[PDB]
Amino acid sequence: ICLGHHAVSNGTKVNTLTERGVEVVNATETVERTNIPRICSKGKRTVDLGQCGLLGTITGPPQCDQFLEFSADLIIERREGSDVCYPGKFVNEEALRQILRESGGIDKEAMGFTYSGIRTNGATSSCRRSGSSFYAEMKWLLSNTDNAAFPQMTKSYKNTRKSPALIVWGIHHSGSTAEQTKLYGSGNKLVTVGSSNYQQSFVPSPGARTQVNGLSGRIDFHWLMLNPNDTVTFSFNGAFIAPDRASFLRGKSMGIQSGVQVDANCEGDCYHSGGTIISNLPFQNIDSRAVGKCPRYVKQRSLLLATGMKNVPE
Amino acid sequence: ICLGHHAVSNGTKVNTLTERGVEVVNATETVERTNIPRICSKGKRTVDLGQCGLLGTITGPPQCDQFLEFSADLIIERREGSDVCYPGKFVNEEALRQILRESGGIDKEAMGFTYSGIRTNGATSSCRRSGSSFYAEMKWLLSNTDNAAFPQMTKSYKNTRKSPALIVWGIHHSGSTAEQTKLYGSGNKLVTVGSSNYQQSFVPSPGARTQVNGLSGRIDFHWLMLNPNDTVTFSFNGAFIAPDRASFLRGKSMGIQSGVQVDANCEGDCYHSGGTIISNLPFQNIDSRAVGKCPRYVKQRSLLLATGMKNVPE
Amino acid sequence: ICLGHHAVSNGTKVNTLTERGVEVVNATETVERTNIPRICSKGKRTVDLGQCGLLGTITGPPQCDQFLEFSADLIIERREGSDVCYPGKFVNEEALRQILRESGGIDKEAMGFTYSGIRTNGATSSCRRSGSSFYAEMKWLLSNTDNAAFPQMTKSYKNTRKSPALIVWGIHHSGSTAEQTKLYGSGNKLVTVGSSNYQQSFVPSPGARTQVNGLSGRIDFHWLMLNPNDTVTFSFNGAFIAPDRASFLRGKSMGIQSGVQVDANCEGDCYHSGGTIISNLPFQNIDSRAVGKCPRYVKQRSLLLATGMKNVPE
Amino acid sequence: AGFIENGWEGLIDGWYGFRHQNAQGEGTAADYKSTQSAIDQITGKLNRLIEKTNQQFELIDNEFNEVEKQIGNVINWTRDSITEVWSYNAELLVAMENQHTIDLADSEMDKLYERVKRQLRENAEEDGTGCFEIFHKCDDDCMASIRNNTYDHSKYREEAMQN
Amino acid sequence: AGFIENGWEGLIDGWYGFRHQNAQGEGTAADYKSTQSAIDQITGKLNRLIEKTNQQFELIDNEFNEVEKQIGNVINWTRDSITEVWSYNAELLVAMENQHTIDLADSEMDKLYERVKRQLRENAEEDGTGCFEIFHKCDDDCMASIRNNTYDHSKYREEAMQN
Amino acid sequence: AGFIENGWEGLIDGWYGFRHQNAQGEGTAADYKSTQSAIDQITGKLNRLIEKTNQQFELIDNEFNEVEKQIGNVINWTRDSITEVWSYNAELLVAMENQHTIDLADSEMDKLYERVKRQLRENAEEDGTGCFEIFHKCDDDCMASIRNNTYDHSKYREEAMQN
Ligand SMILES: *[C@@H]1O[C@H](CO)[C@@H](O)[C@H](O)[C@H]1NC(C)=O
Ligand SMILES: *[C@@H]1O[C@H](CO)[C@@H](O)[C@H](O)[C@H]1NC(C)=O
Ligand SMILES: *[C@@H]1O[C@H](CO)[C@@H](O)[C@H](O)[C@H]1NC(C)=O
Ligand SMILES: *[C@@H]1O[C@H](CO)[C@@H](O)[C@H](O)[C@H]1NC(C)=O
Ligand SMILES: *[C@@H]1O[C@H](CO)[C@@H](O)[C@H](O)[C@H]1NC(C)=O
Ligand SMILES: *[C@@H]1O[C@H](CO)[C@@H](O)[C@H](O)[C@H]1NC(C)=O
Ligand SMILES: *[C@@H]1O[C@H](CO)[C@@H](O)[C@H](O)[C@H]1NC(C)=O
Ligand SMILES: *[C@@H]1O[C@H](CO)[C@@H](O)[C@H](O)[C@H]1NC(C)=O
Ligand SMILES: *[C@@H]1O[C@H](CO)[C@@H](O)[C@H](O)[C@H]1NC(C)=O
Repeated sequence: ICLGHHAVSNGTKVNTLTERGVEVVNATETVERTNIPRICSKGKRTVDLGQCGLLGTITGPPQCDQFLEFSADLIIERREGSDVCYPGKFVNEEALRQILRESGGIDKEAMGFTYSGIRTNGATSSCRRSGSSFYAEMKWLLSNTDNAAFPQMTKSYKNTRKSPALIVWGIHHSGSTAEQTKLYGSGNKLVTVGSSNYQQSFVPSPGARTQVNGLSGRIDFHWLMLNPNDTVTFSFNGAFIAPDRASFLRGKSMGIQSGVQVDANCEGDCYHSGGTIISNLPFQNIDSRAVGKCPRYVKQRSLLLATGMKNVPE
Repeated sequence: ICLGHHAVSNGTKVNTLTERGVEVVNATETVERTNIPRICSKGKRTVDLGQCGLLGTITGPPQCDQFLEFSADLIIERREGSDVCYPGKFVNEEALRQILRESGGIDKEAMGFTYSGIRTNGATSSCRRSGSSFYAEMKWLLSNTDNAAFPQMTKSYKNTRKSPALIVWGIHHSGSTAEQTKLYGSGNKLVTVGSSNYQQSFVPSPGARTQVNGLSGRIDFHWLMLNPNDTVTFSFNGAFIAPDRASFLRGKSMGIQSGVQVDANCEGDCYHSGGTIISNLPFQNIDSRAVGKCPRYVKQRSLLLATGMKNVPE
Repeated sequence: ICLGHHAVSNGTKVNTLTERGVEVVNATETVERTNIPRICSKGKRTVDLGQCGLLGTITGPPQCDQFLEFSADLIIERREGSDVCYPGKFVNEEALRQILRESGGIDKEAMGFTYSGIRTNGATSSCRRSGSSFYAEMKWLLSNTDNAAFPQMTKSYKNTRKSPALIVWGIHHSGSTAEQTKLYGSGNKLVTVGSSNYQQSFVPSPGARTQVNGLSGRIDFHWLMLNPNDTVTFSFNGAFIAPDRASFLRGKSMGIQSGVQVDANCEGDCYHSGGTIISNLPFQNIDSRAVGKCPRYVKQRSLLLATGMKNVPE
Repeated sequence: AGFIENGWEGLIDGWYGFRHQNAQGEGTAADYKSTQSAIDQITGKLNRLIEKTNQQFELIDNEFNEVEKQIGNVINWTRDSITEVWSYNAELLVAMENQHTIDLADSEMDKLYERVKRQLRENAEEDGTGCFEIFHKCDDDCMASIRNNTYDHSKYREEAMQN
Repeated sequence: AGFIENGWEGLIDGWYGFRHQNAQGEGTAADYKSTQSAIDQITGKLNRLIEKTNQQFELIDNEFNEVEKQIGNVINWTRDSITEVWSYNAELLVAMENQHTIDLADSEMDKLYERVKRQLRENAEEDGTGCFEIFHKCDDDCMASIRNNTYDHSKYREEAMQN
Repeated sequence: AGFIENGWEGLIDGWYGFRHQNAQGEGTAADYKSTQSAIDQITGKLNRLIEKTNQQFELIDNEFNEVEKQIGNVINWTRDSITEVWSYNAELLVAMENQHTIDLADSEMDKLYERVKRQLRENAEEDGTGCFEIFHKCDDDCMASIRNNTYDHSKYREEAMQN
């Protein structure tokens, strides 16, 4: 009576500590390469921002009118999205973006700012709604008539909640000094923003820029996180985009950048710009910048794990 | 004659490469979880800052009067500590904090600044000592009387040591333009600071802020590291908090943030906000932000290492 | 007939999982320590900047006159190199340096800026060539005569290539306000730079600095990357160092900092300040900041790998 | 898989087995115990490696609007370092697990051979190529008792001993 | 721990030992050599793993005054990555060390059994369950000579050979 | 390297070998197969570890003009963390590879001994110290047939059996 083991005609070559290419019976894959070209969002509150930019959800351009108080477990940014209608730029862009990606949505509430002796409805052609409008969450503060002066005003807001608030204001940089005097008046303008953790120091800078949307002026948006019961204060004498409502984070969420479609038929926790990685394998070779609960990215295309005995054929 | 091995009634379950829950005879713990709720500082020069903030040790508020020239191997920050008496804020806070944590203490020396035709003793109510005082290491530069002008002065200091010096000055932002003219005079103010590695460009910004300690003004502290034999220069025409003495790092130390008591009966090299980690184990599951010579933090609560043979009972 | 194995008189002690100091027959080294004190650049286009600073290659001081359009696979910086002739400093230094290290060289092309009613050839004593010169790639924009005014001009440039362009301009900070009025004229000066990704806001700040090269004035260089077909715009009324030519990255390269000689007799892909690491070993203990295709740095001086059986002598 | 020259392609019932040729005929059978042990250990190794990470990583870069160049180069630097770490860990992990798997199967085969030698004390000899040269006609029911681990060590002793 | 069905709970003197029953009585003893070797290797493994790191890490965040949000998210990102690396390294380290420990003990037992078989050449037989069936009354002093590795291989040869 | 007390310093022809003393004289020879297998596996282990990384890392700090202190402390922090990771990985890698190498050589020696026992069935005995006590004068050509694996298991059977 003889003893022996099983074998196969065509084995699977694996790598060990001693050799490279040892042919065994059976071997499985440990590095994932199959990618689903969709955003698997089954069972998740999903908000596809589309043409609306993430930061815009705080200022409220027209394309973000339906995202002013969104709520989601997964947030998707699109490359066609835009944060602004009037040409401008946020200060600390990616910081606020990373804050809003894991916020679980936003919750606005009117800050209660009343004005006396100042025109409050400034609009522009590029912020189109029914006619010429502006940011739905902001107030373009201008002078009463086509000229006169801008009174040095001061307004404060106390965070009357239990969670920090997102405060966003604007600094308008006109196309020329004559237009800054036309909108607010001559003289040096200053905008002071103060709290317990914030203490900053704005001043407009008129000048000519490239015609984006056929316009040369700019608007610089700034923000701060206000702790509970702490008060934020503003001392401004012109060139001011005031906040109407404050934002409050709802909870937790996920923020991704993608260009593929949303599919509620599959579920996945690992996302990248090209789709979703649904795999149990410990490693993946699709995208190094994959986010969520992903297998750890490696450079190797494949790493075969031996699941059987060494194959020794006759 | 038969051969066999020893066994026990109740073994210890461990994990291997093939199975999870293999019961062996003896097993030891490799992940530390026991924490001492104290700061073990036996045999170390320790400075408990308490109500004094770290950065304050350079400017010298009242609560830091006994920390102007401290020396330690371990520095402890407390959440009740404050860097300022007059409401203000440092520029590059955490950079200077990280510099001062491993400095081994500070060593001050008068920079030798003499003034001609300018009042030099400006005080405030919030910087209380015997009466109304100011920072022990700074000079609030004001005008001679309740008004008049501020001469555009320039002062220089050459680092006459072998180690870099810590230079800290201040930019006062008054509560209003009328108060800035009351303290220094009308006209645009500028403060220029220059050296071989530094080249910066300050200008005050008066305005109203939140009443911290019942006050609306602010003071922005700035700093630079001056190389040996290199000269720092200041060209200012008002709104200037001048440095009296310069700081020099003593050597090496450790800086931690904690809220527990100091205990010179135990020795430890791994600290966190909740105490000291005294362990020989290679891993710990207490605090991921533990500092010093710590075991490497892991997520697993426990990882049992088999120290004995597999337990096979009858 | 007996069976046995080979042995030696003096073995090599190695470390295992169970013991430390097990004497085996043969063992090889896995941690590299031998260092070649030269820059092995065999078969690589190498540019030794020498006294020329990297950033200077964009502005063009005298010492960089032979580096205005360099091309290399390996770029070497020297500690005696300088970016400036006129005393100044770049904004975002290390960002632009890291961009230029892997650029594969630069390619300049005249931006086509014509001026009307403004003197364009401003020079200084420290930028010596035949006499008093200036940056070879920049135009010091001054007033026509020793005074008069500076017209608020605006100039634009459209990136007419397929790769992003490097745009560098300058902001002159004079030694005093009287000299700023002498060179450009009285009144507040502003320099506005705008594009699709850029939107910034310069204003000069006259004052006295330390005499570097016997001079108190400064020049702050700024830069931006211009996307294809996108236009950059400048709106300035004085104190402006205009760009003559724009830069375009050639391809890929390597940038190192070293103080040793160049040697085209040896080839290596791992460089540090003390030379080249030519080794097949997986680890090295020379320099932790080694760059290129290096063995991974470890703290251990040596780690002996057992290449033979355990040595058991009689 | 050492002194056994090669494996049995016809053995499709398991990983290890017996191939007997006596006086009655030929036959091949599979040993359920050793095979089930081997596939249990390898299966448990797979289940230990096929783990899902419960740690969530957020987006730190920006594909549509590139972050500042310095912090971006720091992010790319750290991410590339971690990528090297995980590539090394994956390579070494797969190599070590494959080695221990192959040596594990060889150990199972060797233990089966050793226990089959433990059953047949002096009633049979060893050839050197993984066979047991019998010196007493063993019937098919006797070899079935060998596979069932019920071979009496002494009821065939002297017969196969005087040969 | 394979063909030996189970361990001896009564064996409190060591890890491995002899349990003999002849004509004089019963007894159990411990083998100091194999046990001391096993606990020496495992003890050295512990001493190799119970290492103190001489590398100091400074405070990079701030618990009382949070740093800027961008650099803070980068710091948390890197720290979480390193945390994953060390969790994986700890899991794999403990698993591998446990495997090599168990197989090491099994190897020590197997080597003790093999050397006890090396002492008794033809004077005794093997049963298959880790016992040595003697065919000559071996006195308690003879079994004590077995434990002391002093059993003469030939002074009991023919007596236990004709049985 | 266990029950064999020590190695042969005179054995300079290979790693394993035979040292025979019969009636004709003394001699020592080397076994090419087991030695070549061992040095093949260890050589392949070296070739697997002597790998060149194809990943390029750029300069992230600045030795001539120090970067800002905060981002510099973050860079030093991350670099030190990765340094700890690679120091640990190097230590554990070298230790494990050395262990598997030593146990691999011991396994090769044990397999050579086991196969030499497989050649000589009942024609010789085992002593316990890695020798094969012969009971039939084996000529130098007979021992050369032992080294060449050509010893007939039965043409010297009864002669060495009645001793
Ligand atoms: C071979 O491995 C794969 C890996 O998934 C498994 O699905 C399959 O059942 C295995 N087959 C055998 C015969 O072991
Ligand atoms: C906030 O302020 C309100 C009223 O001033 C007070 O009732 C409440 O306790 C405060 N909460 C905290 C957390 O300070
Ligand atoms: C079991 O392991 C622990 C681990 O510290 C050790 O203290 C103890 O002495 C060990 N006991 C035995 C019987 O090995
Ligand atoms: C610093 O300056 C002094 C006097 O100018 C000189 O004696 C000394 O050598 C200098 N040291 C260095 C390091 O430059
Ligand atoms: C010992 O190892 C070294 C490592 O490079 C090798 O060069 C040498 O040939 C080896 N010698 C023997 C006898 O194995
Ligand atoms: C750039 O502009 C030119 C002319 O305006 C056009 O022909 C070309 O297609 C454009 N390329 C891109 C990439 O927009
Ligand atoms: C980081 O790498 C990506 C490629 O994955 C590249 O697109 C990006 O530009 C890099 N970051 C920087 C700052 O260059
Ligand atoms: C980093 O994580 C800690 C929790 O350990 C959290 O308190 C902190 O806010 C995080 N950092 C940022 C920038 O959110
Ligand atoms: C980082 O470490 C190096 C030493 O390798 C030191 O020279 C440098 O100053 C450190 N970085 C900072 C920001 O201190």
